[PDB]
Amino acid sequence: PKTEKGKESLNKILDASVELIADKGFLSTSINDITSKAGVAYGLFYFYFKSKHDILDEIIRQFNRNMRYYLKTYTQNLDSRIDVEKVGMKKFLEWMNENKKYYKIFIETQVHRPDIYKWHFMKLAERYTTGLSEAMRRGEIINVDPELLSYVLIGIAHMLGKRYVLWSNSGLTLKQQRDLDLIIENMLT
Amino acid sequence: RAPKTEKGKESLNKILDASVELIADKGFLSTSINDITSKAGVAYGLFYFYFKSKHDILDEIIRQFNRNMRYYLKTYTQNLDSRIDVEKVGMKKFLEWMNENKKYYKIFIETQVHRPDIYKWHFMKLAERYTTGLSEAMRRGEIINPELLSYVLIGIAHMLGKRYVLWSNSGLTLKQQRDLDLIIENMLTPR
Amino acid sequence: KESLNKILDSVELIADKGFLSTSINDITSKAGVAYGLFYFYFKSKHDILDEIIRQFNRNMRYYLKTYTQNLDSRIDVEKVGMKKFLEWMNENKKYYKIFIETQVHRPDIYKWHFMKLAERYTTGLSEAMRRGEIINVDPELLSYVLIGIAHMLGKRYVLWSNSGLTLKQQRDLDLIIENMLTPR
Amino acid sequence: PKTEKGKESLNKILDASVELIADKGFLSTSINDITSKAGVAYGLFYFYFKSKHDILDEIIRQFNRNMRYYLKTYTQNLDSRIDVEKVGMKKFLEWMNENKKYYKIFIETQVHRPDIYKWHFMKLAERYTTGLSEAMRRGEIINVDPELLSYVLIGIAHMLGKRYVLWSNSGLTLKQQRDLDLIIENMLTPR
Amino acid sequence: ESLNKILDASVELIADKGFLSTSINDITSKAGVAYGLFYFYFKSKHDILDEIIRQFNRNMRYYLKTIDVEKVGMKKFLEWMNENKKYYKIFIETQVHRPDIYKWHFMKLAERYTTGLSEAMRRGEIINVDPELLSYVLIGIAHMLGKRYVLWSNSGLTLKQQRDLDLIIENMLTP
Amino acid sequence: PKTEKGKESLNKILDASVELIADKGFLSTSINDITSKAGVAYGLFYFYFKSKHDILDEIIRQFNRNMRYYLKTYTQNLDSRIDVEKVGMKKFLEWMNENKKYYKIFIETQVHRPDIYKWHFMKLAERYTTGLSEAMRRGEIINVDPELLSYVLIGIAHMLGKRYVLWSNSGLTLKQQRDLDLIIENMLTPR
DNA sequence: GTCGACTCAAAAATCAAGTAG
DNA sequence: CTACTTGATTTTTGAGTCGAC
DNA sequence: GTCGACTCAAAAATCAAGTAG
DNA sequence: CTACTTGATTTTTGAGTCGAC
Repeated sequence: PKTEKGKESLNKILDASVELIADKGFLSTSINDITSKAGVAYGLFYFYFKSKHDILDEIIRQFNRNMRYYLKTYTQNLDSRIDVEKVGMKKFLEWMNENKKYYKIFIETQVHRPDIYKWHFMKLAERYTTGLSEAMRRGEIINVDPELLSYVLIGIAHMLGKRYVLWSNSGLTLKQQRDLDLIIENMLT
Repeated sequence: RAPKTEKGKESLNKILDASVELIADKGFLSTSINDITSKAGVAYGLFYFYFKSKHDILDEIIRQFNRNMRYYLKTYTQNLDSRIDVEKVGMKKFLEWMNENKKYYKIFIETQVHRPDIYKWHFMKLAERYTTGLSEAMRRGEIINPELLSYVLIGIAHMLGKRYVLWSNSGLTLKQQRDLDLIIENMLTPR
Repeated sequence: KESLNKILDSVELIADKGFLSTSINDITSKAGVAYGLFYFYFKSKHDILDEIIRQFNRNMRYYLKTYTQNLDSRIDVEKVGMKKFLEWMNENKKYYKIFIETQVHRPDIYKWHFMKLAERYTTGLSEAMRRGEIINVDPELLSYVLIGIAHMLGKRYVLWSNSGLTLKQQRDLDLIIENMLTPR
Repeated sequence: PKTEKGKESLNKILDASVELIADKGFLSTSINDITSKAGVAYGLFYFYFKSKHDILDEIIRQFNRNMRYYLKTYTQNLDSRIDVEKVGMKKFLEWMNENKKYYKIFIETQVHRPDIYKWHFMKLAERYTTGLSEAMRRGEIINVDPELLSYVLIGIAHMLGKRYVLWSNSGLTLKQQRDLDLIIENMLTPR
Repeated sequence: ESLNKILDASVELIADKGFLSTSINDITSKAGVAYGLFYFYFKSKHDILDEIIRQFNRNMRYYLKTIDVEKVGMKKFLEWMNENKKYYKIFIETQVHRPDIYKWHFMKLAERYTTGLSEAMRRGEIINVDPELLSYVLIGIAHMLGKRYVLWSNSGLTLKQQRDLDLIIENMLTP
Repeated sequence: PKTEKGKESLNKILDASVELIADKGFLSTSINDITSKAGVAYGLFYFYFKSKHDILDEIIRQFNRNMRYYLKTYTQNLDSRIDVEKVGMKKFLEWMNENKKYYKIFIETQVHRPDIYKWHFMKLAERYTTGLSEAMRRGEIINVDPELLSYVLIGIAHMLGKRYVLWSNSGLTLKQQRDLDLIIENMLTPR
């Protein structure tokens, strides 16, 4: 990972892996299938990665960092948490629609590496707990358990991403977009 | 698919029950039609007399589980003091039901992979029978503004069962139990 | 070669529940082998009997002829031969139980076993008879008499009851073989 | 069996079964094959019989009775056990050719109804033992385990019945009949 | 079937890409067979080339068992080369990999040419020159025209250039 | 290159590369092998050259220019195209007897850089085609296709260059030298 | 017989860290 | 009333096949 | 060579719906 | 400042191996 070319090649393999696993799955994807996509040598996969299941771990970790950083970009504004959660919900549906064909990796994760599947949620919840408890003491949001509410807010985003993002190409209507914002505002008094 | 004689209904159930325990224990792949029919104590071919494909057993396993969860939740909600108290124990007893049906979640994981259409159906039928319950509750003025509200409440139950019932294997504390009802109260009463 | 041997070990199943009640699923499951792998090694369910009875004929004729190979009087050959048969058949209870299944499922093999066994018997019997060792009778008829006695006591005292023959009973049988074959 | 018409029709089904099972085999014969030959309704078989296997149990119980009676007929005259056995053996092989059908079915039994197969030899040996043992006390035949001798004689009859009655329509030549008469004489006559 | 499935994919890939630019991974995937299945049949990657070359030498000997002769036999060689495209391309690769086979092939092609050439010189059919040289002139002409008009281009020669080639053969052989 | 001191080290690499690639082949030749032969630092090779494969491109560029100029010396000052080919052929073979190592690397090119290999024959044909078309109308050489006759002349040169130069080293005898000229003369005589 | 993951000795390409002119 | 009779409907049965890894 | 879903050609059981005695 | 130099260091290569069905 030291050299600029070194970190480039690692990203050639990783971006090749996400396309194949999202199309044919983990089982069907061979190391040859990956390196041939990346246009690199066969043994180069084993230079950057320990084994085949280790690519999924690194795929999930990037499909967490790249999401959380994207959401933190649109939530650097107003000190009020209700405003943070108002944008953080709609922009999550915007990002999931961009990475629509990339949810099939999670299905393949719950099968082959289910431990790193639990990790994505627990790490997302960890940054939704410490960041939520800040606004809690500030009396902006409800004084309850911070960890408990994190899963409630994630669970809503998860289910919406299933129905309006994955199970429908149409998405959300303007009236429903407004309706959603009040639901967030209501359970934060 | 073919329910005429009570013996046919008996044999279909011998198959369906064996499938439920086997898929839960070792998954859809590791379970063979021989495993299903041997445990059921019926002819190998008999599985095909009632089920077109091996995949079609997941369809009827989900249907039976969905209907039995819908009845379990319909039982504890028909008496309650308006919609605000309906979602109060509707969520509460779902987390109790999920610990009773802890072993049989392995099936629902497989569903998302092998038969994702009946996985999609599970939520869409539950949402269709939730929307009717919310449309006439807004008509009374008990709860705030339709279909979107159904999925939101589903996702709360879905994720809490995933974490506090499945992963933690302990449950919810008395403190956290009370905290839940407040989220329900604040989300339905216009504050 | 282990996979074919895993399949063949079939013997346990057919001897206990019988050829009919034994399925390919039963055989392949017990063997811890794929259903289809049975058909890679065997043409049909019936072909397994042929291969089992192939081993059964080999195991027997080799063991049974080891003790009769040197004795003086043919009466002593039969007295011992009978004892060594009932002894072998207790050691190979499974293989015989499968051989019994043949009379319905592969009758041509069953009929052949007895006929080929009669040929080995008649050969030696006709010989000693002409010498004056054995009663002068039809060598083929007497051959089936001793084959019948062996098969019946094998059924009753080995298969139908795991016990066997008592030392007292063994002497009684030895007397029966002697009395019958010794010319007056 | 309450009516005389009932007993009449049962025999129609029974006789066709004997004729068919003997000819084509137990597996090859269907209930339709029996009822059509019998010239009766398909379902009528089930009015008199529990299952296809249950008809074997009745065919063998008649086979045991009819053979035991025929053999009692000729063995009653002689009051010399060696002569009783000499005749009984010939008379058995005679009855065998006369009842090839019934005996051919008895062979199938060892695989389809092994319980009644074992039963026949056991019932036959029990009646044989008490007869031989009494004749041993009279000092007519050798003093050996009577049960053992019962099976020795039974096994001879059975095997000769296979080779010289089933496997070949020929039978025993006068030389072979005389030779067999000697084998039984030499074997039972004490020295 | 598996061993033959390999060779078909193996020949088609080594022809287009070349021995080095073709990996066992490329071969097995084109053949629709497991990676390890290659090593079950062939003990080495060098060994599969030996067999393709051994197969090519069989096809060459079969053709070699058959003034105007050098005119038609020239066009018949290029017609054979177009039908054996993939196999000749693998033979060109031998020059670097196993140079002994490349040298021997041309040397044996010279022997058969020379003996048949020296008989026509005596008869007065063709002009008196070195028989070893004249043969290599005809060999080189074939190898070059086949390299350009058959191997480097899928097109061909055309009846316009076909007649022009016979005019080249005639002029250099008839005085 | 910039300095005459720097350009001095570029030729130290090239004149060491030629000596190794022609001897033990491109594959067996390493950068550590080249740099050590040049008596320089490892990386210095990459300072003057893009990649290992690019050294082949420069060596063949020099090989192409050196031959184009050497043959020009003896053919530039001529009138008859038939005689241009006669001199051109003999001096081509004379050049390779001196430059054996340079042609050996051109053989390695077919396998490692077939792009520059196919370019050489395609550009050598372009020099011939232009020169032939001028002599076609002048009545010097025979009336055929210019591209066809270009490769024909190339093929005779290429083949002889392997057999009498690379494989034997013995070269052509004075009888063979004269016999060859007769072939080229006969070929291009418009009869 | 079939499979596809993982090893390993080579030798490329690339640096940080210097010195010449 | 019970005792037989009917055939079409229904359920049952493994062995053998098939394309896949 | 190894794997397991799936077809298939019969059958055995049923049972409503009757007729005989 | 630029042009050149140095060699350990980091990356790449794809054949051959490895168990396991």
